[PDB]
Amino acid sequence: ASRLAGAAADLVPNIFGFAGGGSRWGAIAEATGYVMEFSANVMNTEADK
Amino acid sequence: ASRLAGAAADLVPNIFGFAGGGSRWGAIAEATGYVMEFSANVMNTEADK
Amino acid sequence: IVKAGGKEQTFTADKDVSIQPSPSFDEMNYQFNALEIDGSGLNFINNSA
Amino acid sequence: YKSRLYLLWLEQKEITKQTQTETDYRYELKLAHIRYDGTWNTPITFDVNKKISELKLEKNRAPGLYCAGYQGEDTLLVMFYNQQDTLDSYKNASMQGLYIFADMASKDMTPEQSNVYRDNSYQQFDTNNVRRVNNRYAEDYEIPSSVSSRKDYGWGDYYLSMVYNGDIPTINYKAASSDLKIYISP
Amino acid sequence: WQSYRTRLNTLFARQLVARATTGIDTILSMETQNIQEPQLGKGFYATFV
Amino acid sequence: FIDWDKYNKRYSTWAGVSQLVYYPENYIDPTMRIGQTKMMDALLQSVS
Amino acid sequence: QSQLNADTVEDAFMSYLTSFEQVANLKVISAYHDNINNDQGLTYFIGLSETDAGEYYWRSVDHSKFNDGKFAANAWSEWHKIDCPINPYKSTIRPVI
Amino acid sequence: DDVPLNQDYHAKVYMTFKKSPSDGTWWGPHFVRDDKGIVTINPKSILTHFESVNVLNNISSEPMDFSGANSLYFWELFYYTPMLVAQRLLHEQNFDEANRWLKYVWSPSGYIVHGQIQNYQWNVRPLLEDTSWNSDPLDSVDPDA
Repeated sequence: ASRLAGAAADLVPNIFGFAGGGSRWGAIAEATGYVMEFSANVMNTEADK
Repeated sequence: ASRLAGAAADLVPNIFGFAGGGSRWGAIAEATGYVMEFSANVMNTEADK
Repeated sequence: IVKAGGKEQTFTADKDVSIQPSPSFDEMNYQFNALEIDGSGLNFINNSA
Repeated sequence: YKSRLYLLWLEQKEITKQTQTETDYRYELKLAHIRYDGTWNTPITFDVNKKISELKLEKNRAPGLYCAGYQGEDTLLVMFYNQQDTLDSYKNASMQGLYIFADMASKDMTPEQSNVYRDNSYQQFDTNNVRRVNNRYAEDYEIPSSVSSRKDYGWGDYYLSMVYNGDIPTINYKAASSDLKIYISP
Repeated sequence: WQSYRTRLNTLFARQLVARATTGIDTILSMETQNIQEPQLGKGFYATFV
Repeated sequence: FIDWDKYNKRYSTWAGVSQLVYYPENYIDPTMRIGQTKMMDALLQSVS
Repeated sequence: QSQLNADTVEDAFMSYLTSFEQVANLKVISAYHDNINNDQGLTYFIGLSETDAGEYYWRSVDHSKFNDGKFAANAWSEWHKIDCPINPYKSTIRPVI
Repeated sequence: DDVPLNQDYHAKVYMTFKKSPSDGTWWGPHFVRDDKGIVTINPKSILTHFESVNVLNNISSEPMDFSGANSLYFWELFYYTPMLVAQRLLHEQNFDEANRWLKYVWSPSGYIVHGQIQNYQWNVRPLLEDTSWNSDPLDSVDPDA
């Protein structure tokens, strides 16, 4: 829930004025990549239990 | 598949207007570096199994 | 023998082959011509014949 | 497409044009498929910005997206349209379409080709308040181009000979009104 | 190579997808091993007895 | 004879599948099920 | 592992068949022949996977293993992976020795 | 070729042996392709060294090559994968499934595909036809090569 909230917040552009844009386009693929790397640590923690 | 999708999305420039550009040039080398660090955890997980 | 719905249609190799192959025990390839099948009268059960 | 679940989705990208600055939008068509282990491949980007700009759309209206498989010719039929009120308005509406082949290579649809795929699939388009589901495309029939696998065989008398490893490498058809003809070359 | 044509890729995995919807009994049959590949450019097949 | 090598060659396997129509509750496992969701797999691991 | 039922060997086969698909669907981009003449030496190819921000492979064919109108299957090596941040422009990429 | 070198014939195949070791004039199949399609044989051909030379006109595809470029991956899919898993299941005393994977290479009781017994006992067709895919087996001490 924190990776999906940080991904959609970074898809909004943050630079305004005479030069617009600034949003990170690979934000959803960064977020889903961090969850699947963290779920590998969860399944190792559940296996150690 | 999420590192290669996040790398190519960040090679597209995100800042438009009177000052263009904004793409992260080391995006593919960041993505392949994250997969080889994660595959070292996979081979340790397969060895613990 | 082509049984397409209503009536059986029989096509023999004396009239429907351009080149008869050489006699052999191993292989005899009888390539016919473009044969005429009357598709009118197919029994379409569940929209398929 | 070829018995594998794909996904197509249209993304916009908010760019900044100049004259002072204004906000323009750039459209891309993405495409991903499922693998054998249940995982999904990376999305493949197709530039469809000229196709969306050719459609005289409104301000905040997403265009209609037709997508259907077609077993003959092995193409993925992707067409864009301006979304209308009634279903009868698509008998003359201009389509902006493209092909997608098996190796993710794209070819644009000629406007004489887009009218052929429109006239047999306009009853599956979306209207403004009715959201429909696309079927697999076909023009009046669905007959294979070749049959090379048998259904049944049998041995000769006294088990000496055999009729075996035949095929029908060419199957053609053309049909008038209520008259089907099949051309096999077995 | 000056007179010969040597295949580099394969289109086996393109037509393996229809053989893989049923299961491994359909993947590891002989009808999958009879999946054909297109010819190399302009030419023809000739049978020499 | 399609099912010969599995459930018809031996007697102990023939009485396994043929009783499964009449009394399947002798073979129902509350923890394992053919076709269970991934949530039921995550639930069993939380109480394992 | 030890506990190896019918469900495990089918999930491992489909994970095998996934990686089999990536190698069978490679697109040969360019090549280089490591001799003056085409009759002798050995030619090195380069491939392209069907992923976006794709990955490049390479292999070899030996022209000294060409016999009677056909390469022997010993001429071909396997596709070897290149772990390198490569992003060429319109398939402008060349191997060289 | 896209443009042939000769109009009277576009390809010349011929056969050499001990008594006839070299090429002769019009001593072979001479194939001519029109601008439409079908390849025919030029009737000035002399087919003495052959029995019959047929032209497969509507066959535009060949089956998969178990001795070609992607041969190593083809043998690993259909032979080395069912033999690795069934060996591994045999070591684990899982017998009813180890029989299922040995019968993806060889079933001595035959194969039944849609209610009918088949013409083969070897499920791997480059074992059905003995296709050699290594002609240098004595370079190194390798029991597989």
